[PDB]
Amino acid sequence: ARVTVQDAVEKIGNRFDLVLVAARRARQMQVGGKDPLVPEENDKTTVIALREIEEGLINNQILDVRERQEQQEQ
Amino acid sequence: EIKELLKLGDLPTSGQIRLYDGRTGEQFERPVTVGYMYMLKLNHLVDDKMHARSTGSYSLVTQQPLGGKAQFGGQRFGEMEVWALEAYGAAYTLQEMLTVKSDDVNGRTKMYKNIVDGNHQMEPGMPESFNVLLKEIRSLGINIELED
Amino acid sequence: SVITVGPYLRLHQCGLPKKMALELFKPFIYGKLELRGLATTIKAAKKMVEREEAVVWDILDEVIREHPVLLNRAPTLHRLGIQAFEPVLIEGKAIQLHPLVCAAYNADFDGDQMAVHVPLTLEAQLEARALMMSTNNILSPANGEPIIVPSQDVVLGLYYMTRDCVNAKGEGMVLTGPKEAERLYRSGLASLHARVKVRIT
Amino acid sequence: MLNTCYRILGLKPTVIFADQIMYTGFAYAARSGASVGIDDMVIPEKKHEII
Amino acid sequence: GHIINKGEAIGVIAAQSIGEPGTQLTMRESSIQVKNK
Amino acid sequence: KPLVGTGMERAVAVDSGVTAVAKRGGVVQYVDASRIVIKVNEDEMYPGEAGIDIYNLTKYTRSNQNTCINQMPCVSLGEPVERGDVLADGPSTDLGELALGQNMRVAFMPWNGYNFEDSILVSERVVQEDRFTTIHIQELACVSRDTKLGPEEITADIPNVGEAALSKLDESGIVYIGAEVTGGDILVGKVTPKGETQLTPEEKLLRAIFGEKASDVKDSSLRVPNGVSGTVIDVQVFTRDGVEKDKRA
Amino acid sequence: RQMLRKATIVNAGSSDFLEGEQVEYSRVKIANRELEANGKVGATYSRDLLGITKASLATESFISAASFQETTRVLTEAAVAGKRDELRGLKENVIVGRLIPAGTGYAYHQDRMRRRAAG
Amino acid sequence: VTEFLKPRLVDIEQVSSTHAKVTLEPLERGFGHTLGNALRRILLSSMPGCAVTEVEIDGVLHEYSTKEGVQEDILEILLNLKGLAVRVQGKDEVILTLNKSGIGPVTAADITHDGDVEIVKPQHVICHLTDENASISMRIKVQRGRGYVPASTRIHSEEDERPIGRLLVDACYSPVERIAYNVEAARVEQRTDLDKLVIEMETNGTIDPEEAIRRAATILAEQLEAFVD
Amino acid sequence: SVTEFLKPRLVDIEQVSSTHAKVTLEPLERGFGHTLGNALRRILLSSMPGCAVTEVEIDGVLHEYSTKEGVQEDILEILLNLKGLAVRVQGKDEVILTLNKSGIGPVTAADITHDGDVEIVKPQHVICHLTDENASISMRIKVQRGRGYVPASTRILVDACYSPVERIAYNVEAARVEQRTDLDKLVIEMETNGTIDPEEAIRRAATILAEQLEAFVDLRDVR
Amino acid sequence: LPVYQGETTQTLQDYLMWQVELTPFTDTDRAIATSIVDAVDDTGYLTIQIEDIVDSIGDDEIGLEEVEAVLKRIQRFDPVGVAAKDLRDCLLIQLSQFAKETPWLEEARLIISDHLDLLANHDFRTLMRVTRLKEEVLKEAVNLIQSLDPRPGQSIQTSEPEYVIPDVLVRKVSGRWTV
Repeated sequence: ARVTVQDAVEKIGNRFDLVLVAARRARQMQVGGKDPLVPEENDKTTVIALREIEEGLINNQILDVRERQEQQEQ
Repeated sequence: EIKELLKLGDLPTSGQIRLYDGRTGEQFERPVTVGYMYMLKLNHLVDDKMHARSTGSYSLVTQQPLGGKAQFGGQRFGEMEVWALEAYGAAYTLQEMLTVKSDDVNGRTKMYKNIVDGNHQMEPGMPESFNVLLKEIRSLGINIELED
Repeated sequence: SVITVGPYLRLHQCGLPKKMALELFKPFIYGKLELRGLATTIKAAKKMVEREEAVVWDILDEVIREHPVLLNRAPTLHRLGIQAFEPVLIEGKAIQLHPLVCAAYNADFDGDQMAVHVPLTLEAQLEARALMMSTNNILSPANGEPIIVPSQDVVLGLYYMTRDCVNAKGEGMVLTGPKEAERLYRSGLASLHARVKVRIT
Repeated sequence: MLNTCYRILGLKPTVIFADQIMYTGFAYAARSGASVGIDDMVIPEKKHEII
Repeated sequence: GHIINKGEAIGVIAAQSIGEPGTQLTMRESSIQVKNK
Repeated sequence: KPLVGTGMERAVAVDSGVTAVAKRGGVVQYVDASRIVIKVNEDEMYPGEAGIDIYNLTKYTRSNQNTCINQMPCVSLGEPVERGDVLADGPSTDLGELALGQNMRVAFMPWNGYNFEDSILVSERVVQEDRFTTIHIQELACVSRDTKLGPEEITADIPNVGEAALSKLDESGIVYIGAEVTGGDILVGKVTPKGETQLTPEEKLLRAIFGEKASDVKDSSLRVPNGVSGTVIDVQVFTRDGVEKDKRA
Repeated sequence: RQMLRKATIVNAGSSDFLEGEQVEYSRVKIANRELEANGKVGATYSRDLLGITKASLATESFISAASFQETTRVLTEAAVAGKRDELRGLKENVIVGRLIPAGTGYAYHQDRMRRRAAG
Repeated sequence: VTEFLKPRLVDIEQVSSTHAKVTLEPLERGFGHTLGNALRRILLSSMPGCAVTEVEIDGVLHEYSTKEGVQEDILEILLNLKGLAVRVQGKDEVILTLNKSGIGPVTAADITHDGDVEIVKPQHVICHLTDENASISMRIKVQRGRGYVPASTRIHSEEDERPIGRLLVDACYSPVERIAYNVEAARVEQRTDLDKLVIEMETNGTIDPEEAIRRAATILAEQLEAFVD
Repeated sequence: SVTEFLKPRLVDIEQVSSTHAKVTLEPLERGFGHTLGNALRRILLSSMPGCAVTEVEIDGVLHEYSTKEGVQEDILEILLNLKGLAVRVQGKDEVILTLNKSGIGPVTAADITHDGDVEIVKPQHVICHLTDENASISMRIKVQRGRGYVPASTRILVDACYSPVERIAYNVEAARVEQRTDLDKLVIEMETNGTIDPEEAIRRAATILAEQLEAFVDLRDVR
Repeated sequence: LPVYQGETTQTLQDYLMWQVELTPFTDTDRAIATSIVDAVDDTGYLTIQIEDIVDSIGDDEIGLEEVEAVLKRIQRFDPVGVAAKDLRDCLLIQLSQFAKETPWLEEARLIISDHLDLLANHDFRTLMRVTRLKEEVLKEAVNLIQSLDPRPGQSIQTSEPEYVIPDVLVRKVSGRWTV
């Protein structure tokens, strides 16, 4: 279990927009159609998305990039 | 008098006694004071205090869950509780506790369906208590309505 | 739920007795049971959970692991009156609370009650994991003092284990520093030993 | 201790440090004993003339 | 450990930590001394 | 009995009237777990009576707060008992002394935080010897409430029920004294009559096939509410004058 | 700062020959009226503080400040005057049951505010 | 190793029928009170024992009523029978009977004796009767187990069984209930100073001291040998 | 059942260094976790055979208040450094070691004379601090055979750490097998001075205790 | 609040609606299930005909096969077998729910299939002659069929008048009737 939330907090800074981006990320993970870019360690999508964001790979921008890239790919 | 009486029973007059650990078998320092004390059990025991709930019967008026353990009731959230919850900025949790956990008839079934389907998604709706408020105000000669 | 002391059960953890569990998470149990192919019908899932089979306890322990819950004192007065933790399953009928947070919760571990709440959506779990969690509410929001402040038995222990009568056994002992516990436990010196020289890095 | 630890190091070190403080304190308070008794308090003899 | 963000309700954080310490009480030219130089 | 007392406990025990005291008694003749008889001596005896006094004990009756009040005798056989002497010990009493609790061996010392602020440790030995174990008595009630459609009868003939469910029900429908019950098992089988219907070819066919139910009665049996497990101590029945059903009354 | 609102004005100032208007309201009015078109029409105001029990009642939304002290009086005044709430205070959204304009939800409400500009 | 001088069981003493004192041979330093603590915890934890399991009786039906002619209540009878100490031979789950009439005290002496049941205390009290016409007749099942198991846990073991009239009781399965040990130094002159660990036990007499110590040592070995690999 | 006991199977260990290791076991029966941990800890701490230095005869004053003479490091911390040396002896008894080096300053374990059965786990261990000039020094240390520990105050000159261990601790947690959670889970952390595998050390302690208890059963479990 | 207000009950139909909601069904399937739930009875038999349901659907697509599939799914949906619309159908559902290893289970099923009239008139000789069943042994199958819980839905239905509104009071007292 993740003990504390500081690294993704440092990456985002707002302490509230991190919640929104992680929520929109875990939603698309749970509904399906996405593959966890970070290796899973038998953990649910919530903390998995949090660790992926804190790693420095998912934010409010890259996720939107993937979104309209797939939207234009239709 | 207590010290003199303790002598007759062949006890240390100080009242302490040396005690060893039950796990390491080691001698404690600063010898502990043991004794025999009269102790009694009170009526507030857990087998009655405990109560949990997920989803039971609701009231016809205000569509709320019953309450204090009377036929499988639910707990109560408070003004001070919502003050704190707002203070944290946890708006979504408060939204859930205002709609999903409340009189919203169209929300409880939808959330049960999403949970059993593993969706974890929220649909707000609008509380029935506010509808009761509107109907009660309109009972008086006061017009109140919702604009767009 | 009535409250007790969690001597173990580290900070980001609270002890849920299994009796209240399997009730709050019942829709989760139904969904996961339908997911694992052990229940083709909702009625079958209801019958099996009402029979408390071993697979039911297993599926509970698997689903409740990484999922925050939140605790609340009945009169909640200030910022920290409501908090969140990780549930740990306990064979009993009282929620076990972390001993440090008893400072903020104004608890006294006598006849007392807390309300429990399970956040449902992934979003609510998220602000429970980010804001409600005890790992972040250290400093006070009123003055600035760190809220977690030991004052009980731990303080007496620390006071006892840093002292010296005049000179305990092995007054003149000199060591490197890892050997101190080795010598307190077996023989040779007491924690009350004075004039002890050691190298510190 | 905890104030300086939080200020200099961060959040994770100070949280785990507080946890360890509690663990060590409970261990030693159980090892120390630290009982209480009547003779533990000592009434000064001077009171009798003072009174 | 940073500047405070945008969107949080100060008034709720305030007006709540002020009433917390409910531990007050109820039922209720010639002499000049200097400390130092 | 408490080891350290104040001397007022004897008076407070004899004075609440919770125990059975001996009035004008000289010697005990027969002792039973529920009945006491005392043959008064001729000194305290006046003409016109046999010379015997009888005390009927109170065994396991409900209290207001759902606790059990029970009384235990002290005299065994043929003891000369003078006036004003206690005979039976009421709840939380021993030899006419008020005693509510036990003498536990205690030690004042921190133990790995389990006595953190006001938390109390307990040894297995306390559980083993059944120290601090209490008896609770609960009550349940049922009425018939004769309706316009007809009287409701308790006949143990409940439709839509398993035989194992009725395995603990006697002829009239009440449960055998001393049986156990958990969950929502049925205690009293009461059925509510339903209004008569028309020819109803479907219902007529069903009655010709199954019969004896005809959907005439709905199950209104008294079942234990959830989260209550126990053993029935005893049942009672009260019937108004004019009705003499009395199946096993 | 909450104590210091509802300033009274002695001058006309082309805003209103009235008493009991909000300090921020007058500040906005003088900012968008003096600098923009006519700086000569000045509104000389007097800051009068209102106590806890009485400053709370002086709020633009009748939905709020209703459960505070008394509902009948506020309901009657709102009915006779015909005021509109617009659900701006937090308590208004609490009663309605929508995302509070605070914390994680604030941005959403903020976007809604922006979304209220065009349509 | 350097000649750890293995100790041996010597000088077994029997102070009383329910109190016994055991001694070993001297051993090396740092090994006395560790053996004392480990053996004490094991002897207190899991020594197999024999106790009562449930009771059936014709006269009374449930365990909250009375029976004419007896002095104490039925629960007192159950509590007295829970402390009954008796040893059984190889076979387990034995059932015995008790029948007696009269006004005299009822003890463990006047119980039907089988060849595989041995009463250690025939002076036990089983709620002496009071009425001459009173006649008690009842049965007991004695089983063997290892630890404390209450009545509520073994509810699941009997669902269709246990008809109306069979009252279940609690189990202890602990035949010792008190032990202590001490360490001294003696009985060595030719070599360095050694220590003697000396163990005082007070059982109910059902088990023998040497047998119990042997069982504890065997179970410690069967626990530890998993660490050699 | 009557005499069946749950025996540990999950014996997975994980190590951070060659001298550090964390071992975890599976649920054990009630109460035995604590006794096993305590007994194992005390047997591995108070009595382990090993080789160690007990004294030195350096050139100079036998008194502790000796001087530098270019060593520029007090003999006390020199002896403390000598304490943190792991000397392994294969078959021989008490032996003498001596050294001689130039005036470069870094004094390591390689400076000692090499013997047939004398071995050092790490040759870079500091013995003396950086000297000031080309002056040398003779150590004249000696090593013995023994078990456990004995300080030099009673039994003579520096110290005697025959026990080849650094630190030891045990922890007990709640655990469950199927339904009951009254199971003990034992976790052991031990640090090694060197020359022995942690699992090898705990196995040696287990064998020592097992042979130290075998005479108690009096030839039990024959078949 | 503690103030006495009506507590909602399953009412023998909310259970069916909850089962429909939880069960996975198409939007048209959901509409058909709602229509079927509308045609319900306190006893538990379908009041309206299947053709009536198809007509009420008012959809060219709505076919009898899809309606039958939905009705079959709904029959096993609720814990109590319901919507059978036929005593024979309810008996067949009960037999199917019953375990295969039953005494004279096949004989009982055959009797329920097309020998319902013989059982209705209690023409045991005629039933034995037609079905060629064993004498005095088919009684076991008949008894097994008797315990099949007819009108299963009625268990969920419970309501009583609890009102008599008395107007006169006459009773015996002092040995004579007084009114």
